[PDB]
Amino acid sequence: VQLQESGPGLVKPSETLSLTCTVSGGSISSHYWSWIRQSPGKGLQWIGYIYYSGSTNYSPSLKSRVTISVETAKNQFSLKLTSMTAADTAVYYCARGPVPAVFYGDYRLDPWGQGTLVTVSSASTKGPSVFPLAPSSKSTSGGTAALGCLVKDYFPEPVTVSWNSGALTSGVHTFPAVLQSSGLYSLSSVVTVPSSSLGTQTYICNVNHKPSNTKVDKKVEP
Amino acid sequence: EIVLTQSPGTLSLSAGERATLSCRASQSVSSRYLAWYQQKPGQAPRLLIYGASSRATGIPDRFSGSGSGTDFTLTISRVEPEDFAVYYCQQYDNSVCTFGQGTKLEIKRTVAAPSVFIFPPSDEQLKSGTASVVCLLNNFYPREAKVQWKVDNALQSGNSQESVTEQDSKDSTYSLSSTLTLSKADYEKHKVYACEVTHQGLSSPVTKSFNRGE
Repeated sequence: VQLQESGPGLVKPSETLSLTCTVSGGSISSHYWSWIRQSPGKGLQWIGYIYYSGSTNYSPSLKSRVTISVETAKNQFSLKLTSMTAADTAVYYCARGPVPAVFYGDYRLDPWGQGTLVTVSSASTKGPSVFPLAPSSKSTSGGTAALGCLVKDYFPEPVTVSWNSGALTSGVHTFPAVLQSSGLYSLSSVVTVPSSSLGTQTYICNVNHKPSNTKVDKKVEP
Repeated sequence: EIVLTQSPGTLSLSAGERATLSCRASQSVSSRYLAWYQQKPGQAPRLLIYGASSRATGIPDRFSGSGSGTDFTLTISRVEPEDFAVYYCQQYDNSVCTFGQGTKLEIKRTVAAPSVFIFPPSDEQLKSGTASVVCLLNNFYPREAKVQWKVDNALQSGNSQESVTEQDSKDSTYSLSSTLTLSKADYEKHKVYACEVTHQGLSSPVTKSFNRGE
């Protein structure tokens, strides 16, 4: 049973957030469903849950603006948090539980979703600009060469980078984004590959910025 | 209500060593409400232990929970590089679910020297009117390192930014990026761009450079 939340990654201050979790391989009915969020570099805060039949239960601190809905006919359940502020910036996850379908039996949050980052800001969304980090003799050492992509000026977070459509995975390092003085993020993705394969093998980075719904594919050559 | 308190805040172990995580509750807790979670860098939490000592399907044997009442414990018999993560204990009570602060598991290992590479800015970026010189310090240990930018052999300030990855799942090393940012013009008025890396594992401070005419 897999869970997949979806929704905007950007919300203007004082506005309302709306996220929906879609279940696959399992059914909403019979189970409890929770929403959870994690502030950057901080702990997990349970938001609340909903029983397929309609019964809900929210945490005290949030309750006054939380609203969990279920849509048993689509196998989804949604969340709505009113009047968002920067304090509400976090990665929102959906998970089954924690009350078991079987009355006896233990309480646990499982399975979990992938999570979705929600940034509250008045700023506009901006797609990234991708430049190559070409393999030079200055990026070579023995049988290994370094190359990558430079993802500049995008907002808000996050950006995902993969190489050769997921085919290349080892020796890949995508750094944490850093906020430039311009108020825009930036990051680089590097991968170390065999120096001999630089003449033969083709290397392309796959940049994805869900927020601006932008996708770039850059060829990195010598 | 009830509060969970984890300890230590951070735990540093080498592969093989045993890990003992502690979770204490400001009140007695029925074992059926206590669960353990593992969360690896930029990835969703996952269940490890439920009912205080029951291991979740597919979880390695080295993981095991014990304890009761107010002192619960998570034990990793023999830590492995991939176990690098944050661990949380959660409880349910009074119609409310809550988590501990979590315990960060850091992996100790032998000193590894960083491999340094440097990347002149692309021509496409220069046509945009900005230059980004990227210096990379790949796979090293420990995390402490120093990188200075020297333009035409002159030390720079406030025009570069660093980013560091979290410990690698396999080799437990770090990687660092230092980006020097200049206007096309300022970049134009100079030629030798150098990256000087000072890491514990390097006998002598390493430098990687290039002349703006390659």
